Amino acid sequence: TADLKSLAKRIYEAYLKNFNMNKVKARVILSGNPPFVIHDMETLCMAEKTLVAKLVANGIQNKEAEVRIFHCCQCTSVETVTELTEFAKAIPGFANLDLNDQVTLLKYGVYEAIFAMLSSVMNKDGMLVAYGNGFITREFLKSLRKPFCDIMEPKFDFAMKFNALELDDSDISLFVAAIICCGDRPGLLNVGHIEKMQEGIVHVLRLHLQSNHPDDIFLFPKLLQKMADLRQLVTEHAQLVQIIKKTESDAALHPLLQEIYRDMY
Amino acid sequence: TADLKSLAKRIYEAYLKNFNMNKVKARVILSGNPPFVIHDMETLCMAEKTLVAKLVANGIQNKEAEVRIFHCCQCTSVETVTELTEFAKAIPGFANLDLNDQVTLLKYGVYEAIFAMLSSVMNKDGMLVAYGNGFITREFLKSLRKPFCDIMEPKFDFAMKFNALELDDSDISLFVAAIICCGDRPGLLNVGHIEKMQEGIVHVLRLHLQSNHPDDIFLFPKLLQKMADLRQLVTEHAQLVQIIKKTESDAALHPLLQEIYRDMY
Ligand SMILES: CCCCOc1ccc(C[C@H](CC)C(=O)O)cc1CNC(=O)c1ccc2ccc3cccc4ccc1c2c34
Ligand SMILES: CCCCOc1ccc(C[C@H](CC)C(=O)O)cc1CNC(=O)c1ccc2ccc3cccc4ccc1c2c34
Repeated sequence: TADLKSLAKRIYEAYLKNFNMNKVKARVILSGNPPFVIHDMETLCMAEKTLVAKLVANGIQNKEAEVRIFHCCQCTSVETVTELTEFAKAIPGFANLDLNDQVTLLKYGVYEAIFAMLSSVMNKDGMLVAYGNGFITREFLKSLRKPFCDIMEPKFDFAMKFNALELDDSDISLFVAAIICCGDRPGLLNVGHIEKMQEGIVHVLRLHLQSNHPDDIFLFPKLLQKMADLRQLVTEHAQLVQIIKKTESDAALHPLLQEIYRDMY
Repeated sequence: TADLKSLAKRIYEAYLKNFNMNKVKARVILSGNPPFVIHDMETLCMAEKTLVAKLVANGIQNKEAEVRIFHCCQCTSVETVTELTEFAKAIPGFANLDLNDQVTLLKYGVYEAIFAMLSSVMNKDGMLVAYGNGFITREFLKSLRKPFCDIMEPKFDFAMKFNALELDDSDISLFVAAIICCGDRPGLLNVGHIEKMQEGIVHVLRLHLQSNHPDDIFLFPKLLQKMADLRQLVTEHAQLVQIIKKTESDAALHPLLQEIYRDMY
């Protein structure tokens, strides 16, 4: 349909406008101001002095390396929350929802969207960081002391299988919109209107995958499963973050993310 | 360092001296000879009769409205090229470069600088024009016939995110200097000296952002990404201008801008 093709294009354009990183851009960088490679402690500290200088400008009062990394991770999440919040306005019906339902959908959806989109900047060896200006190796992240090395590998495991689906940005934009439109989120006021909004987005996603990936007749049910996998990945991630919060006094959690996690799992 | 703080101040002062519009001045006007508002064809024609009278003094031989606007756009670029060329003399090492390298750096840099600086006079509803004496609405520019309505919106999209960084003129001056000092421009003779000049400016920019924006530890990598975004914005802009040149006989391109675009993309 013209209105359904147009809806898919509108969501794709809103994704291209509101997220600083997209998959085409990420793959250009990942192929080879080129990205500084962080693969050990020396190169981590070098990258920090150039890319987050204030974070390491405190001398002997600088935090432990793992805590500095954790802080950088949190800051990226706060930025993506801002991007996701503006993107959601392109979803038909989202801006017509009650303000409290908009909050609830974004609360439960943002981390599922975050890890879906982080797949775009990950390969089997590492990931882009710092607005495309660093590449940090998967092995270096595994080398961090517990519990910080435990954040990383489950997301790589998810991303490698997600990337094997060979989605492009036109697919991922609709997938992220579908994540945001989940009517079964706890605490929703107008569940019925949200289910209809969801049905509309999922309908556009199904038709789009049919046109864009004629070679994979299971791609839509596969992505439905990936949405469930992401919900579980986020539940587990929240649990690990709570361990870090309780056992690592220096790993302070940003207030916006504290509110997202609050009463989640 | 005293010499690095002084370098940042020197570039800021050169920016204040050489560009007719700056962000403080622009925000004063944009808040409210006040700016005449161009929001439709009637008010466009009124503004033209006062601000560019010769352009509409030909009666039935006047060009189409979209072509007149395109001509005004080009004239602003020619003026900014003059301003940028004098500004570049404040960059340490630029005036010591070979004349041909100075030309090459300005050739590839001016339109990236132009769209970075135009952000200062843009808000979500429109932009200042005509030396602060007009404000033209974003919706009116979208209303122009194709292909002229296609020039405008990508620059607003860039500017809204660029302006959300809340840079001031002391930041933007160093950013524009960094744009001009790109050592990877095609055809450079003394790449090594240019990379050292670039390193010096980028070093001053990094330290300045650290001092001036202690609240945003990612601001430097964000601006590195904006430089890449601007390069792509300019590539796309050159392509659209070439379409207009081929398909619109009345939209003659000024010879100086023709030389800038020649062998660019
Ligand atoms: C898991 C596999 C991806 C690893 O990444 C994540 C992990 C978790 C989350 C969710 C967070 C967890 C606290 C949240 O619960 O909210 C987010 C990310 C994104 N992490 C990053 O983008 C990132 C990483 C490591 C770094 C190391 C050195 C660096 C130097 C300078 C700038 C950097 C910017 C971004 C840097 C970075 C930087
Ligand atoms: C894109 C969003 C900004 C729109 O603007 C641009 C677009 C492109 C470029 C680059 C040009 C394209 C050909 C180049 O490739 O070189 C430059 C600009 C600046 N454009 C302007 O400053 C501007 C606009 C529209 C107008 C409408 C009516 C007017 C009446 C009287 C005086 C005016 C002065 C300046 C007027 C004006 C005037």
